Amino acid sequence: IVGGYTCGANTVPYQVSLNSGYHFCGGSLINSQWVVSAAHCYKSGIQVRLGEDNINVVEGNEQFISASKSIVHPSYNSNTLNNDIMLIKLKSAASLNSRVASISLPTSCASAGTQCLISGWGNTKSSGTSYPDVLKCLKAPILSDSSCKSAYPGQITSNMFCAGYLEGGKDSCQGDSGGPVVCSGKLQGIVSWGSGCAQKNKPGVYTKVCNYVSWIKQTIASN
Ligand SMILES: N=C(N)c1ccc(CNC(=O)[C@@H]2Cc3ccc(cc3)NC(=O)CCN3CCN(CCC(=O)Nc4ccc(cc4)C[C@@H](NS(=O)(=O)NC4CCCCC4)C(=O)N2)CC3)cc1
Ligand SMILES: [Ca+2]
Repeated sequence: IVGGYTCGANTVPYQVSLNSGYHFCGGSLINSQWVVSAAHCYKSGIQVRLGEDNINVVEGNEQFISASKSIVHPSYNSNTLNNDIMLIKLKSAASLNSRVASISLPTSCASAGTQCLISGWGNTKSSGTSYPDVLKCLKAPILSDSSCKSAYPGQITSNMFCAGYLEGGKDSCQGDSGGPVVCSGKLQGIVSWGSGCAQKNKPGVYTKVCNYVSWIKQTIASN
């Protein structure tokens, strides 16, 4: 997260860290057994870390649970990043409490102009590399599809939306991938891609979760 602020310990209780010996992507807890992340975050041997604030210090609210399976959307295209969504099943159920909680899936898509909360442990520098200890947060509005396509001509599919600030300075970044964009209490986006981070006229591009709710619910029910 570039240009954000310290969320506060366990204030984003659906935020998880995906760990393969080190933090490499975010995710969002959607029930006690399932995490939503980005397809481009797929790796074997993922350990899901819940209840994290400082990812480098054991603070006493962590749950470390191996992924038992991952289901990458079958239509994911790793060139265009269309359908950049994956579901991770936990080997055992997370224990839900005030610090580890699921986020609701949308019942409708969000509208341009709505403020959303984007969070993660990704890079905080637009011109360099710097990874934080504690979870970082950014408030950012959904941008119009027209301004999104104007920034990224030919590159935006119906399964993507832009959010952030055309002026630059405030954005998600590498290592935030797969984590949440929550708008009006609902998981509306997944950190997916962008041209650089926090650059002028290149807002963040996010997987449009509202297009996938039926797929998510049927997949987690059957698997
Ligand atoms: N809000 C934000 N501004 C924001 C937030 C989060 C991100 C993070 N998400 C990205 O990085 C995604 C997705 C991605 C990630 C990794 C790889 C490829 C893609 N590579 C691997 O895994 C290695 C394994 N293998 C997979 C891919 N194969 C070939 C296919 C391929 O070439 N496809 C591809 C490559 C690049 C892009 C899209 C598709 C665009 C890229 N943008 S960029 O060029 O400007 N670079 C950014 C990266 C973050 C720091 C600032 C510069 C992008 O965004 N990519 C072979 C390799 C970024 C921005
Ligand atoms: Ca910790």
